[PDB]
Amino acid sequence: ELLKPRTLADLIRILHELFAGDEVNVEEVQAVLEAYESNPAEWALYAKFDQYRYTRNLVDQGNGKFNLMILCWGEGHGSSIHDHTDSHCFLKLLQGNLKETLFDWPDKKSNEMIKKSERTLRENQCAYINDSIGLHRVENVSHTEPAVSLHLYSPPFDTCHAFDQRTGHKNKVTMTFHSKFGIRTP
Ligand SMILES: [Fe+2]
Repeated sequence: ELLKPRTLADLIRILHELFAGDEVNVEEVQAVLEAYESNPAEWALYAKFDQYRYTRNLVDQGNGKFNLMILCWGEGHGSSIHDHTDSHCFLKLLQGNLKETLFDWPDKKSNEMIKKSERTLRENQCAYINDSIGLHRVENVSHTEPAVSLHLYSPPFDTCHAFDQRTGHKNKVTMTFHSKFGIRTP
């Protein structure tokens, strides 16, 4: 039974239930994430920005099966084109807007990676990606408004690949946490 999360803490409790088993009901998790109405006071602790790039701020370590984190995107900050390491990845906007550009997996041949589509993710929307859907780049294209997003990955992963848009060639990247549970982790 899926109920509206009343608060971020409540959402987290609900996620622990949704991931209590071995499989993941993506549409249910997405619906639950979308249903949480972003309340800045509840996540201010995790919203630690860096002037130069987006930050990843661990919120909950999950139950072995998932991780929940907050990403903070300064004006003009964006990601590489990347995959998600065989994990489910949910992205819910808590503040601002993000542009998501989708790309197909490249062929072995070196070639320009051309976008298959793009969309604007708006406050409170929850998007979902996995490797079967494709690769993506996520960017805050705003000149004036920072963005904050809530990301859920299952299983947890701490590496992915970044892709060279000009060639499709990939390089492994180890992902780091800017903070964990509200504590800066240099
Ligand atoms: Fe991503």
